[PDB]
Amino acid sequence: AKKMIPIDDDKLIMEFKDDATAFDGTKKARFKGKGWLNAQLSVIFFKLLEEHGIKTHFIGVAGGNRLIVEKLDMYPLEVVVRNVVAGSLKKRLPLPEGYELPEPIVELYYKNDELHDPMINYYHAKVLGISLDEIKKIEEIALKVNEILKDYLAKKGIILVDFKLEFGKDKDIVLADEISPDTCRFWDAKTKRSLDKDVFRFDKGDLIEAYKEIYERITGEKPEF
Amino acid sequence: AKKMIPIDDDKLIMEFKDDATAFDGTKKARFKGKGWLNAQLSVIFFKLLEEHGIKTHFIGVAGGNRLIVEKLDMYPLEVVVRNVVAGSLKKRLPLPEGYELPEPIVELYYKNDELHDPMINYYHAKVLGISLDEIKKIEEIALKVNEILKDYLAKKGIILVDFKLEFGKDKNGDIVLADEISPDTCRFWDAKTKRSLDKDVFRFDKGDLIEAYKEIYERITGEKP
Amino acid sequence: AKKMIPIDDDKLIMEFKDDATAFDGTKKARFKGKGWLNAQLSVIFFKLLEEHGIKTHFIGVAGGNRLIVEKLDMYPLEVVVRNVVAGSLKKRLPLPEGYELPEPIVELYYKNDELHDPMINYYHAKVLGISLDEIKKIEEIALKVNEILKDYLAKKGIILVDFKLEFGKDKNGDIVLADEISPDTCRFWDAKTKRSLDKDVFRFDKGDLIEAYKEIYERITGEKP
Amino acid sequence: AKKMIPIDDDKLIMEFKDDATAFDGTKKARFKGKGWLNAQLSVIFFKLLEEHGIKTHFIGVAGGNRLIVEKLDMYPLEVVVRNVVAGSLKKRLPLPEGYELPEPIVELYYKNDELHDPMINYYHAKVLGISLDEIKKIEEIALKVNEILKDYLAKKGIILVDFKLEFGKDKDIVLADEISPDTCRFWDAKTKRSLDKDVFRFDKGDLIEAYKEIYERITGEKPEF
Amino acid sequence: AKKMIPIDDDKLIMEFKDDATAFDGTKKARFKGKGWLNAQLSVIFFKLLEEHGIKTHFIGVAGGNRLIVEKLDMYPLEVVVRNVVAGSLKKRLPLPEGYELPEPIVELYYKNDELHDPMINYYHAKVLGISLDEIKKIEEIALKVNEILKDYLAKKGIILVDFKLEFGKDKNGDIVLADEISPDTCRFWDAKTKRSLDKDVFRFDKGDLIEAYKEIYERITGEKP
Amino acid sequence: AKKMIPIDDDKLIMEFKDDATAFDGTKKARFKGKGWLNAQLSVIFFKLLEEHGIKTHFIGVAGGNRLIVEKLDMYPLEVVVRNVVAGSLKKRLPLPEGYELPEPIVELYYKNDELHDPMINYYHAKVLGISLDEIKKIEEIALKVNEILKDYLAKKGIILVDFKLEFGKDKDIVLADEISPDTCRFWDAKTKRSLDKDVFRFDKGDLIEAYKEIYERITGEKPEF
Repeated sequence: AKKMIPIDDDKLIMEFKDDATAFDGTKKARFKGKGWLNAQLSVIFFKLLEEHGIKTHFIGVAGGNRLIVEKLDMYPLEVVVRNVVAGSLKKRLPLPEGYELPEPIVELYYKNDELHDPMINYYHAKVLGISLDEIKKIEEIALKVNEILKDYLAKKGIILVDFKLEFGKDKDIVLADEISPDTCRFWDAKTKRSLDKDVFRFDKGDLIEAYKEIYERITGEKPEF
Repeated sequence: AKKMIPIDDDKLIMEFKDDATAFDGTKKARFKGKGWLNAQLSVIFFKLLEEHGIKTHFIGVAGGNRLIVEKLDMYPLEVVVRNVVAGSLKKRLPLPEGYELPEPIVELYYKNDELHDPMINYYHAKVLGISLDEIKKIEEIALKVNEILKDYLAKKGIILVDFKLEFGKDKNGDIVLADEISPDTCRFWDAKTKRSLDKDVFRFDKGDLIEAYKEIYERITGEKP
Repeated sequence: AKKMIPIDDDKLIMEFKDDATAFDGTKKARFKGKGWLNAQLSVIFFKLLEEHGIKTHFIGVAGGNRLIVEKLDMYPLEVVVRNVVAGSLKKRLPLPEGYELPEPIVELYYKNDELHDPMINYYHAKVLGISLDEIKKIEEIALKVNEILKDYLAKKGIILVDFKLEFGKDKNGDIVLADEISPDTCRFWDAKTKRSLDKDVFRFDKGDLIEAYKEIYERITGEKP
Repeated sequence: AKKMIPIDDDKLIMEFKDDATAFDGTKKARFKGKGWLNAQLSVIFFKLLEEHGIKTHFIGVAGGNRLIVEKLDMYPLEVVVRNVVAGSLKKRLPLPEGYELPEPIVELYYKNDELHDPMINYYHAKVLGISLDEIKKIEEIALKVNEILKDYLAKKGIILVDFKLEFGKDKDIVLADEISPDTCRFWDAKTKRSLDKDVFRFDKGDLIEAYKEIYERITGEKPEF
Repeated sequence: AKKMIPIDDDKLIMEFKDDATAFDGTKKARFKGKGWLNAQLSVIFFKLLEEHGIKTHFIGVAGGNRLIVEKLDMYPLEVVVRNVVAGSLKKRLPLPEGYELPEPIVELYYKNDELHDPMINYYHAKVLGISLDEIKKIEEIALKVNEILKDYLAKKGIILVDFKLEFGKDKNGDIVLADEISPDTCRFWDAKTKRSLDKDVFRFDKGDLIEAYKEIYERITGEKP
Repeated sequence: AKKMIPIDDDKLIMEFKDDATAFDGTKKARFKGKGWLNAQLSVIFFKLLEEHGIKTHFIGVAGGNRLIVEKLDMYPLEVVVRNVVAGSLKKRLPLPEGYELPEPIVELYYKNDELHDPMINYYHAKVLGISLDEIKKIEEIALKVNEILKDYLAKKGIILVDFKLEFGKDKDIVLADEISPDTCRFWDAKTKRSLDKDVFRFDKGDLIEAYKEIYERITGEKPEF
């Protein structure tokens, strides 16, 4: 759903596609507009966070579905922040779906398609080369990012249930990858319906529909091109 | 394989049985002698650790397969310490079986038969009620225990690959090591051959269980049971 | 605007009045309903915070304008938390009115009518008897309280610009939030218009006080008093 | 009373004048010798501190009233250390003039003529770009400097009541500006009369008189040229 | 030179004698007045420190050469604080006699006549039962005491070169300064001449002991005994 | 027993000799093979530690008795780690020879032939220019190194009683000098006889004999050339 195209040593282009993928490829479809929407929600989000002094890889926009992003020495981590009990958190804690966590939970995953992204802790993280200090900073950034996204979305009747972040090191630790309904769980505050990729993962409705809603609610206008 | 029989408010009897169980009960057998051997290896281990000022629940022996143990407010934790890459750690790190970790790894499992003992971090731990301070103390005790057991077994040509501890709180608020310490709950490999001298022998039918446990016992005490 | 009536050693009555005071008494008026509204917004706030395990002095309600509150060893502090640049923070930082702070600011005031509540730091705090540990805890509680109030009001289109807390010590030695939490002690702005819905309306004659406080109440409870 | 004349990228000349200024310019005079005395007490002080491994901007002397000083990236801070209750500390704490503080007090001021140097804390300091770590180091240096100046002056019957410091960053945090009866409060130990700029601020005697005394008591000789 | 006479469980009498001892008893003499002077300088010092909230064992005076002191669980420590290079510190650092240390040095000695008071570190300290926390507190008290004694003596032209403290635990668990504080246990030099006004005068026959101690007393109290 | 021959700015040759020295030169002999054995046990040890990510000065082997070693800014420290009570530790603690320490002890010595390597603490260490942070890292490395050497030697029936380390700073803190029976105390686990330089220091047997034993027990082959 994303392709990374190198420019030079400092920067590259991140290209958002219309291809949507679930369950390791076994489920696939294409949604006209998804790429544009995802790139654009990413820009909105990265700029919002950068307003609060969050350092992000975002440099500029290169057309509707392409971002220009600074080049990074990437951590082999997928970091998940959770405000509301959903998905695999059910398999880990005795709490029903939708339960509001008293504090956000940070989970670390070793980014590794083959091991199917296994959860690790600080000891595994060290083995993979990430120091305790880096870890602590990564978690602190994530929770700072969690607070800004959650408060921002909540004012617009959107629940940030959870989301995934990636990070890398500039030549300082830097937030990377994307921030889109591909990588977050959003629920309508009133209804609790998904407005994210879960709609496609579990055929609970129209995907392009739900993503346009996010876009509409944030910008206050329908999606163009 | 263990039955807890209450006595009063301060203490209880832990009774080691000959029934052996794997894979949630779908694999079962009985090994004459296993109970006695497990109780006795536990006494040896608890007393050795208590020599180094490790607080344990062990009070005394009540016949060959029963231990008298102090009654605790138990942590809903299974704590795993790992010196050598084996088992599920292969699913978590890109490392072959038998690889010697540069430092020991500590993992936390939410003790819950239903969720099949899922792995948790400090954030999940708090949700379940365990403060960061208790966690830190639990991990430090576990690593202290890991060092005493590992050094001791290695002098006798035994590798402490990994092992599982449980803990509870006594009525001063002190954190206390509990459950058992036996070839049911540790991974021991012969140093020369790398064969298992633990429950793995029963789990995977790689030989005679009673045989491997007698070996542990023989190598430790120096006496053939 | 508040009168403290002692009951016994553990508890007292806090009574909210209709008398409103500004600029050390040189400006005064009476607003029919103000007392009832302030008592009631305080109950709402204390109970909301107590839902998140914030320890407060609130025990129960004793009629429309009286609260039953637990008796404390009070800190000679007024603690101010700030999300948005307003008031005297303009005199302290080169920032326009309405500027959104990237993080909340905590200020400490020595509670003393004579010195007209001067600002102090940790060093002054110690001189007055408050240890560095207590200070740290006070600021952490205040920031926790700031986050719960801010998120809650913002869902209802209300900006928590700033607010003042007081604290005291109960008879376990636990630090306890006290005084009141009302449009007398917070700065609330309508999110869309930025008008004041607090005492600033009375301080600077920018409208109808009873009107703005009823608004807070209406938006929160959803019921017109 | 000081003029900064640039040389190059690494260094500059600090020139001490005879012009004395109080209350933002509204009070002014000229004192023949003041510039010379101030430069010379600065040298004495900077060299004394540099004896104890305090890093200072002082490089050399360039004539009687000119110092050669290393160029710095300056903190927008005026940092005040206080041993004895005097001046505006009276407006902040319920203590009489002359009271000996049980510990020195450090106060931070935002250096800003327009806001008339307002007091800030660690949160304001961050907003202005100064990290908590820098702050902590700045305070630690100040208190180290406070101890050396206080002990040194006390042996010569002089009380270091308080004083102001400025700091900057070399290309390490470095003590800067000046250290003179313009920037410290000195009291005669026996009499409690001022031997500093307070003499000029409040017309309590002859300024050039009091400064010569400091010089005389320190060096053990009258002032030349 | 001191005899401890038990009274009861809370308190005892410390009695200062005229017998003076050096080099493990191989050098001995008697100085009429020494006991009285040592008891009295100790009272002065303990009361001065107790003015700054230093907890000491001093309860009251019981005649000219006896002190009433609170009974303690004593640390097997002699703790030495050093401002100026003298004695055995010459054997440890490449520094001439009289060199002024940039910071005070704290040394720990295992109090044991047999091993002739060997120097230990934190690791030896633990072996002997003293936790790292107690050690840290002991050193912080010692450095606080060092600063109060040093400043006080220096105003009177006396250099606190070094001195030895002992400590014990009272029955709240609070750490308490004990033994004595006298020219037997400190090194004092006249500021101008650098001659000794302490036991060094007796140790090395460099003058009249009773003479130097009377000097300390005279300079402090201002009264000739 | 070692000669340092410079190559260039990054590296040098460490040459192991057959000359053995004790008691500052007053005792000397030559042992054919000692140099070879010492170089070779050093290589074994440095490579073993470097397997665990311990940074060492070892670069390569240059013939049987010469090591190629990276050039360092050396700490003026001899750091001693002790597992078992022996030598001068007897003069510092009331414990018999051979007593197993409950935790390893780290001692610091100022490397200085003239002062005959005196013990220092953290305060002396600072005076000599070593910061508290460096010290803490040096001790942590030493204890990590202590654990790897001790466990490794214990499996082969050898007790690591104590040993000395030196460290320096690359252009990171780096383990340096040598690791040989010249710089460690080894005891046979069964007999408690020395297998180190103590054999030569106190004429308790054949030196070349004991060192060959270490070599034999480690490699599993007799010594060649």
